[PDB]
Amino acid sequence: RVSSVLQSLFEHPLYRTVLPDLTEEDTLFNLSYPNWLRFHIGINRYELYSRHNPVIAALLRDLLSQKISSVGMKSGGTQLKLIMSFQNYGQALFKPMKQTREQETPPDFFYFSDFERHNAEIAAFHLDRILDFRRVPPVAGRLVNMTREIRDVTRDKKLWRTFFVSPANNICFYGECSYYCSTEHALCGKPDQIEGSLAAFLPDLALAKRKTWRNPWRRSYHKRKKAEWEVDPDYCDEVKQTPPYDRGTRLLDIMDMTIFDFLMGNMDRHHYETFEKFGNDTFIIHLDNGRGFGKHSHDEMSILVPLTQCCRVKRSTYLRLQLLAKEEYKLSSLMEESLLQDRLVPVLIKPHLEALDRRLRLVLKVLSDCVEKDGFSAVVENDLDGQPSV
Amino acid sequence: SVLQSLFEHPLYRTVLPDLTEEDTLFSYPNWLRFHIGINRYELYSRHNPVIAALLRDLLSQKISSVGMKSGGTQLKLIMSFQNYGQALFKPMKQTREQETPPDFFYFSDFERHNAEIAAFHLDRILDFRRVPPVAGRLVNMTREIRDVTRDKKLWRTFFVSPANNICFYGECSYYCSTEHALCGKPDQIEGSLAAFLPDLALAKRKTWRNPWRRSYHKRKKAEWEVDPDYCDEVKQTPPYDRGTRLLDIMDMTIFDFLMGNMDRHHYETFEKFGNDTFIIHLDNGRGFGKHSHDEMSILVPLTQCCRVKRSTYLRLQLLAKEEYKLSSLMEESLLQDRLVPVLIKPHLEALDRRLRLVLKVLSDCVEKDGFSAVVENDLDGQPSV
Repeated sequence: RVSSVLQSLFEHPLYRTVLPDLTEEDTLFNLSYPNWLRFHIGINRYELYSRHNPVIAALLRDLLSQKISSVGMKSGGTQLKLIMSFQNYGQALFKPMKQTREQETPPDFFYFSDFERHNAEIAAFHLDRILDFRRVPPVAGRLVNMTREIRDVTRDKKLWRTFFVSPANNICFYGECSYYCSTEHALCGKPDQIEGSLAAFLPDLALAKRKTWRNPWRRSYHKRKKAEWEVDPDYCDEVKQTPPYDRGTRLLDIMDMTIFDFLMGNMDRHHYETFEKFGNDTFIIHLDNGRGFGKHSHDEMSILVPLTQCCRVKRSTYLRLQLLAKEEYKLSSLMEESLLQDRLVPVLIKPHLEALDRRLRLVLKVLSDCVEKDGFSAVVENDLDGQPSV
Repeated sequence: SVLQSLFEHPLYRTVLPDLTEEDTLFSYPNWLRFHIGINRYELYSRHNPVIAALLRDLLSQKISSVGMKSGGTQLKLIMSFQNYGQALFKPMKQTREQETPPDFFYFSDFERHNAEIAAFHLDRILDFRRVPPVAGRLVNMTREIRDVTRDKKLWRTFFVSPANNICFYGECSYYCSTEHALCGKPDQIEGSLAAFLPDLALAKRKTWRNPWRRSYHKRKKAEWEVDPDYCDEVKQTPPYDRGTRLLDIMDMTIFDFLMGNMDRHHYETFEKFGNDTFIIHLDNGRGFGKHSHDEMSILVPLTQCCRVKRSTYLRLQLLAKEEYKLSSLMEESLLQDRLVPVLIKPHLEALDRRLRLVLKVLSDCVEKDGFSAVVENDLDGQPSV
């Protein structure tokens, strides 16, 4: 028996935050179901699943071992991403292994040429859960027999067409997308298991409209052309006076996400989604994290710029960030503790967990330098009145 | 409302680059707010309530002066309004049930106002935003045409037909005679007010020849009509191997094929921006003349060049799904003009049938040059699907 670094964290009062009382709204759905459906009705205005909730732990197990019954290909997608639909009518999104565990993105790669890797999708779910955001839909890693579980169970002529046997006698496939869907970029098992991330599926858009927002620090997905925030140091004085960003719980929720993204090095956060039925006053669904954890010896400061320009965070997430730096807690050991509960262990190589620590204290220094320029209270909003003390 | 569902889909939430001091061409009047909103990439915005309100001005603003556009194929009038902004007026030359005869050449075809209107909505549904706004309008040809002109050459052509109806024909070339007059029943004619682009004094326009321009003569075929490898060389000639230009011609040539408009002999740009802007899809009046015939000659630019934008390809596929699809989305927005029905039902169904031919021309072309070689990617950094 061993002591859990993760057990100490979830006992701490900064992780015993209670939500407001939920009315008839704030629920998305009126109301022994499958675990994927119990996850859907558990979605409310503030979070995506809530703390603990043994459904999420058991829903991650369903993604691991439920029989894959049908597979289809998201046509016209960003890169190759598959849709797995299971025996219990719930489905999931599948991103296969594109890069090895030791690899880093080349330095000369643009953010829009980067590979999407299953390690980030998985690890982002755990990192977000450890920061008590609870905004990433649950995702479990899975080894898939790419013959019986991908090719032989699809009636999609375009995904089936790309399966071949390489001169190495391995089974390969690549589908038909835009980035890295060619014979020279095929995905080959050794010889017939490929590995990938099964991301639980958010409720069908028929019964849960989702507003898609532009985020104001969206990069100029062009070379030789900088974006507005890249030239104007007072860019956020103007964004906090623009509609949806002067009323929340919104600039502060973007500061949560933009600290999330910096910790992983994910600079491809050009949009964020909301649940619409709740309005301009709900949380940000942290989706599409596939671009993180590509570089571990490099910290991308561009992502933090929203924080240096806007200069305000939530108090809840500020003290947790400070707690995630204390040696008795701290991202690194708190992350491989959870990340060991996936089948794909190690889902993050040891230098990437080490990079979480270094990037974290850069966030604390950007807040300390920024709290030492606008003063407290102007920088740190207070969402802890009526919450466990410290 | 099927049109409500379309503009919620992410393929219609494309965002622009940040606009610099350039990329801009420049309680105002609505036509002037339309001018200053013209930028490098588009001509308006997906509301932008100015555009919708500019069509109401074209419908019901008081006509203050009318002039005659000299030397045209047919009659076109210049209506200038109470607020000094003007528009181009094309009167009704064809009824709704008529089709262009089969023995007609593309260069003998009439311009009909219903096509000018429907082309604007079709273009807005393809998220192009390249056609100047146009609204349909019934004009009392006494109070709003004859009695408010100081061009005696236009006023002189008003007469009374043996049927006690009010007629006029103007003075152009070849279809401006007593036998081609436009007669109300008894004094309303109906026509299309096409909004006017900014004056060329303060907004120069370069006009380009397109390489698939037909040889506007009988017997003589054009260059691209004999060489199936015509575009192997056209993508190596100056202006067409740098854009966003070949890609913009494929946008325009898919636009034109959908309407059957085979009279696209030239296209204009705004110059102030250079070789790197959008193509203003102007004067689309030759489309929607035939609904029982799909003119494949228009598509040859697509089979020869074999490349589209991914932006417009995915929308083309979307406009084919039964939950969206051109037909119902077109009569919905064509129901918001005064001239209802501006498109007869067989013409809207042909919009669907012609679409599935374009989607077939790309799939046959995407499985022979492959993705990436055929479909350029401009959706990096745009909303996911």
